[PDB]
Amino acid sequence: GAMGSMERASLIQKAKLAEQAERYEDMAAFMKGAVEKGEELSCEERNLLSVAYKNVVGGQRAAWRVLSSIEQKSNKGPEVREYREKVETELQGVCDTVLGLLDSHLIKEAGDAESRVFYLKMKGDYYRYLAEVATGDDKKRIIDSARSAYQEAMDISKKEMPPTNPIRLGLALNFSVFHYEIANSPEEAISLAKTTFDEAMADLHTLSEDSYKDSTLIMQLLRDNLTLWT
Amino acid sequence: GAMGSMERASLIQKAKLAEQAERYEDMAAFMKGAVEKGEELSCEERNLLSVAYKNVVGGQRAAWRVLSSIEQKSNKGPEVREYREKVETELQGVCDTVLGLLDSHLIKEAGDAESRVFYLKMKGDYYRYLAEVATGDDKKRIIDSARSAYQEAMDISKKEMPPTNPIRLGLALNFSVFHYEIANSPEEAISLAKTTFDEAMADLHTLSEDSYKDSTLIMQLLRDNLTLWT
Amino acid sequence: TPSLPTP
Amino acid sequence: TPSLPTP
Ligand SMILES: *Cc1ccc(-n2c(-c3ccc(OCCO)cc3)nc3ccccc32)cc1Br
Ligand SMILES: *Cc1ccc(-n2c(-c3ccc(OCCO)cc3)nc3ccccc32)cc1Br
Repeated sequence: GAMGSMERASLIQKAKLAEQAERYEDMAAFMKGAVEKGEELSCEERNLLSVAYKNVVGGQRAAWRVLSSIEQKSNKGPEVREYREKVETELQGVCDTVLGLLDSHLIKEAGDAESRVFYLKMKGDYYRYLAEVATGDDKKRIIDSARSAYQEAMDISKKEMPPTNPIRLGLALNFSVFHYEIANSPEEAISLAKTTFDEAMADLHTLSEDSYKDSTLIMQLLRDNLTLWT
Repeated sequence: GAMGSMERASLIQKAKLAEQAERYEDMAAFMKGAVEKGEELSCEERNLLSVAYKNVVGGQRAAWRVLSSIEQKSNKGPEVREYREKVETELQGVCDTVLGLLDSHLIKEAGDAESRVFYLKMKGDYYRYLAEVATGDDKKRIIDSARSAYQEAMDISKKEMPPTNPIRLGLALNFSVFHYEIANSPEEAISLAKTTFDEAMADLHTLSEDSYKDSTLIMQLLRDNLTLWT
Repeated sequence: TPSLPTP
Repeated sequence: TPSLPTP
């Protein structure tokens, strides 16, 4: 709504300025405005959208975990629960906003593997964040929504992208985290990380120096998780 | 307004939770609500108010400096200026909010030296932040408002507080920064820091170990600035 | 556990 | 120049 009067190019320009200023709420609002212009996003623009919202929700999640820990230790008056609930509702609202952008209409217009995988990974991630705070009748459905998004992304990535593609790698990293932290499936998490790492290692020989650097950065995160989990 | 229905004690409790969660915007809103209950603030509460707003405006100022630097290098379309202006207006609004709390009615009800000095120091600081971004007809008046607040605080502190009092020290630190960065008076800045440091050093013998630690922490900041400035 | 970081 | 920090 509020960004409706600003040029798409100006919104993208201001998102980049907001990133430099570490103003991630502004960054996200600018990128939401850009998405709502109705055009497909380029690779760079997709990454600006992702950075903005991941920083916003990352702060919310960190706050939620602090407050949830205090609340758990408490089990005084209603204030800890109320404030945890306030942060939770704000986080849920941001996740619903991102999911709404993906559904209206980024995913449906995304035909190339790179864009479709990127958006489905995001869909998995934001349902995952919803799952982290879920306790009601729809919690299993939230978890399944994350799983379904990640699984569609995985199926396309395996068919259409090399094993070293950074999006394919990051998707596998995050789906492995889903398995370990949300689905109570540590063995699946470990298997996925290990297979991803090994298949990427075997394809590094095909890469330029710059691509190598990108792929190996994410492989190291896989390895770091495998080290933590084993 | 929005915190009008919450108990004062609950607002203070939630400000502390917000601090632990690094949710400083929430912290500031909670403390604004507490101030608006109309009662005087205790020492601890005064410090919660200060921490909350200093974190909020500190982020805004950092963003403003990033954007102002980009704008200066640019001198492309209006977007850098517009977004710098947007951050500036938000910063001005936060400063006006704090100044409004001080004027309605924290300062007038503050009779003890410790509270009155604390609030007048805050008044100087927030006019100082207004001065950092000021360019219009009232810029000299903004600078003088900062100066006047700091000077009243200094006069009370010198009469009523020992030279090692942390508020007296922090006031001198910030007034010295005012002189160096805003009033184009580096010699006054250096004199103030040096005299403050030396008079505090001579009074350290009177302190407990815990008071000593507090006073010396701020003395070291004075010394650090003197080292930078000379 | 760590997921993909932001830059 | 640095002013008084926040905790
Ligand atoms: C989910 C996702 C995966 C990959 C990329 N991405 C990267 C890239 C991201 C992070 C990296 O390491 C992090 C730890 O050091 C390494 C590479 N490079 C890309 C190029 C093109 C498109 C996407 C890319 C982004 C994201 Br959001
Ligand atoms: C403006 C102001 C001055 C002093 C205090 N303050 C302190 C205190 C603040 C910061 C310190 O060091 C910072 C660098 O390490 C050391 C001490 N201690 C206090 C006790 C009681 C009242 C105020 C106090 C706060 C502020 Br906002």
